[PDB]
Amino acid sequence: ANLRTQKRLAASVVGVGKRKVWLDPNETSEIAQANSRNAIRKLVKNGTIVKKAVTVHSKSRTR
Amino acid sequence: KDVVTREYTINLHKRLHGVSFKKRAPRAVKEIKKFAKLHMGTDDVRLAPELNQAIWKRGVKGVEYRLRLRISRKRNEEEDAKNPLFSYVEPVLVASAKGLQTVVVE
Amino acid sequence: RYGATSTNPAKSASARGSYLRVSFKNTRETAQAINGWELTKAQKYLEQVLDHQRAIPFRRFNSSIGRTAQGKEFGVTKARWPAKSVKFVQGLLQNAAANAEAKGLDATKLYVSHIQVNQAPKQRRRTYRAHGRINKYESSPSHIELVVTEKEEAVAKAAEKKVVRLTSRQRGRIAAQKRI
Amino acid sequence: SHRKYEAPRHGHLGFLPRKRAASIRARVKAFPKDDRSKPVALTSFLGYKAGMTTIVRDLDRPGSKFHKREVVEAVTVVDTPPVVVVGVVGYVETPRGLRSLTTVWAEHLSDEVKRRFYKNWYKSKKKAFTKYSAKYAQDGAGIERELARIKKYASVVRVLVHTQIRKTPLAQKKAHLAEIQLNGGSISEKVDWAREHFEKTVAVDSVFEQNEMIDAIAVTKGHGFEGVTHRWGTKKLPRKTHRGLRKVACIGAWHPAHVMWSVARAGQRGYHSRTSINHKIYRVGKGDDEANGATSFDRTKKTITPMGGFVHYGEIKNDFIMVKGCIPGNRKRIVTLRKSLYTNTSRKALEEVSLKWIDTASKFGKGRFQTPAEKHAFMGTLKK
RNA sequence: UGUCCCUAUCUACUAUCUAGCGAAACCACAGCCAAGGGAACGGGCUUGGCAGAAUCAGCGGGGAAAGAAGACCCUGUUGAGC
RNA sequence: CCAAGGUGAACAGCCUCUAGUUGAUAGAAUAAUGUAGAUAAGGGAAGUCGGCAAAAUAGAUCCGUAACUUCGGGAUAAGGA
RNA sequence: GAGUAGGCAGGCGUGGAGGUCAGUGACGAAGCCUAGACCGUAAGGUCGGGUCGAACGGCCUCUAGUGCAGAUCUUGGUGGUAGUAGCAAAUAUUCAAAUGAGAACUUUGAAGACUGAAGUGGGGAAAGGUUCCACGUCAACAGCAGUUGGACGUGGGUUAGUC
RNA sequence: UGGCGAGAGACCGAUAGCGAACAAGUACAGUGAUGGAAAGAUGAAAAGAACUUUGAAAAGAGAGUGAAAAAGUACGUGAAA
Repeated sequence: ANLRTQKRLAASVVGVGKRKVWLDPNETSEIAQANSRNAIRKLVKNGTIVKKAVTVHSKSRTR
Repeated sequence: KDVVTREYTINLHKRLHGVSFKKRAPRAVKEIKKFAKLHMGTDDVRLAPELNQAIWKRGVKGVEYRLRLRISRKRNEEEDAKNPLFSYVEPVLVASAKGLQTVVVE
Repeated sequence: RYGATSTNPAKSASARGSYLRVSFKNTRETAQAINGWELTKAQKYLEQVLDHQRAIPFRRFNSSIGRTAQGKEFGVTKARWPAKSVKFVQGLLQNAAANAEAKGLDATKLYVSHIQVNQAPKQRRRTYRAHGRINKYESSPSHIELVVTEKEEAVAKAAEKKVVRLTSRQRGRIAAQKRI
Repeated sequence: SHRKYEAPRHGHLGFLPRKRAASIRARVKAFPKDDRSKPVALTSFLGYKAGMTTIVRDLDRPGSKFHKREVVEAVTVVDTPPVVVVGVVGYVETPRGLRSLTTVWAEHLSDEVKRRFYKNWYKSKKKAFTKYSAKYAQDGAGIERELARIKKYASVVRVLVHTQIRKTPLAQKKAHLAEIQLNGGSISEKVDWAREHFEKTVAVDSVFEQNEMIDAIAVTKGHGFEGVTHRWGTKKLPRKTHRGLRKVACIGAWHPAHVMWSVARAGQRGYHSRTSINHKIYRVGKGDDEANGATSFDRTKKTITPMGGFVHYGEIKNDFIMVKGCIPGNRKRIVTLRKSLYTNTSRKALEEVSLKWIDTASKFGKGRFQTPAEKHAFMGTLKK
């Protein structure tokens, strides 16, 4: 139950911040056993980890 | 004591009337827990994360005047407490949570 | 070992807790609230004072502390709810009660006959005061040790005679009042 | 050296100590001088403060600038539902003052005055005055003996009398019991009146006439600690003052090398047993009457109760008294109104008051209208 | 223009109560007054007044309260800058 | 050292995106006195050593601008819309 | 038959020293504790009881780093104040699950917020020196807590013809 | 009053004696020159507490070792505040 090396690794692997990394709250046993960067790369393909799409900043009121 | 599910209205307006603005939503959480205790005689309340989102959606200082919520007194498990029943509060989805009297869902 | 007791070791069980990091003054007061009780009434009372129903009456270390209504039970005005102390002595009540069962004492008449809280060596930290001074910041840990004995009535019955000494005048007046 | 500029002292040195009047009742410390000629009657009367309203009246004061001119006066109303007689105490005069020789009660005391004697009532078996009520088993032998005692001895006679809190909008149930002295004929007449009125109610129309002065006695509003410059209202020290303005600067000198009793000091004030004098009776209204608010110059079917009820208190369905000016004590409080200890004859007494109009606008705001009929008439007819 | 006549009210954070953690200054012994005498302004002495456990929040009269072998003045057959 | 969008003269203040934190003992209650913010009828420095503190004024466009001057200034004078 | 400053005399007590009592002593020396006892005007001495465990004493003499309440004495320890003052500036946290003996503080999810690119972003200089990272773990430290950590235990890690 | 090797004492006996009886000019302070501690004793022998039971654990109560645990690696004796 120490997935901070997994948040850090996920963020660095996918190529976004640690603020844009959703680890699966139901699938915790698997993301604990994730140690390598290759393990994280496999879990992002399964969709256990995602990119958690950008907070939109509309330029509509600007336009 | 029985296993029941009722739908209550709570006047959060009069319960949060004259509170510090940055402890209004946290006080609303604590006063719904006190409300669930009063009506279900239960010392364990379990606010749904959906009810949390409902109280907090309009910031720390914008708690809606009234809230229509559902309180299910349920048989307890999970390392048996001193209280054999716990109350699980959820938010009911009504467009205007006003003019509604307490009912029972079966 | 185990400070002065006037009870029978054949009918006793004890429990010791050395260098326990609790406020000495708080844990002296929980011990003096629980002293000379039944072990059942004692155990129940310590769970009540954890969930804020009854309070530990602070008698000696009762300086500028807030008053409370839960003191009226004990004829005091000032009482408190030392969670940490209550939890440590609870651990030692339970452990004593376990030894008292393992030796074979009826758990019903089992009443706390001796409870003593001594001071441990103080643990050393340093605080930092205005104008670049250092001060001490000391914890005062505790040496708790308690005894639980079986209750027995039918005592004293004690003790001595009227082994009397009299004069010729006394004994003569006794012999007279008999003749009367 | 001396003050340099001498001012009069802050605070009266007579209303001390400024502590919390031990009771919550008012505690009448003096009754009138006890006239032995005129018929037996109650002196003071228990009641409950409801709230304040405005009145308008013509003014008979020859020499005054406002002779024969409408004047607005503030008025406070006291709910006075008939107070039930439940006892009579005999007091003998001694070289250590008056002392209670004995008290005798009626066998039937209402659940109202029974609730008084318990603090955890609904757990109780309600066994109060069971054996005392069973002393009326035969022809009240114990009663006739103790009443014969109070007749033979007892140079003073007082009545134990309790309020009817069930009739008030108050949520108490626990009727305030009080002693109230009888000022009437021979002690035998006083004992017989206190007996004959057992288990009966006494109303306010008997005790208090109209245009008669009254001494409102009550405990004031709380306010808690209420710091230095509000209880005596001493000077606020200059903006530049370090450690606080809201204070008294110099307690005292040395020699005497002690803080003094005369010095103004901090600590709880408000909730003191106060007695105000010369409150002229304006209305003694009845509960057996709609058009309580109706004067001889209005004739409108409204009650003294404003629109939306007396704020914080409720509706006044019982016989009441509205009295001129402010009287001490909060709303929902237990007041005792006592007759004048002397004959005030200062042309403010002897002065026959005739009311022209009573304010019944909703004083839960800046109410425009006196009655729902006027609101509907002026506005309307939307939208219900 | 609340600086003031003249104060009032409100907000937040304190204080307050609780759980936890937990110092320091100071401390002859200590802690009720009046007068008296007295190192000429007493907590203690003499004579009076009196005097009832345990205490909580405040307060700034007193403890000639605390901080520092007066820096002013003098002395010293003590120095230093000028 | 690198340095986004909007308002705006602006790298000012206020709000957001990327990225980053959500750490500073907590719970309850809202007395006095404080500390940091505020408001006040009428009067308007009477307060006070002393207008100390606060209040008022404020951006931009147009109008207008005195004594004095080392003829450069004063000057955003003042006073308005 | 008083007595400060002061003088002198007679003794009491301590560390050692020479001589002696063929001194006492593991069947208990010395030390310490003692609302027990006896002697002495006193300094002090002697004895009983307890704890303890390896030495010590009377007397005749020699010798002195030889007797404490004060020195804002020294060192060390301890208090009363006192569970008091306080742990209140950087807007703010809340719900659930998981973990665990234990969760306000840990991990994840979900909200609500802030820093607002002259930042609470991303690199560096000097300075530090392994704090970096992993696993195991919580007696001490993180002025609450602790399962967490810049802590604790064991390891792993810094690659240059062009910087 | 140095260095090396030896004999000694009416000396000191762990706040004494050298600053240092101990991993002492050590730890540590200061930029630097320099400043500079505290800290010895279980028992004859570790025989350093097998094994049982309460507790998550530290530990507790037993059992045992020992001549003694009123010797438990917080260790001879264990004063006073």
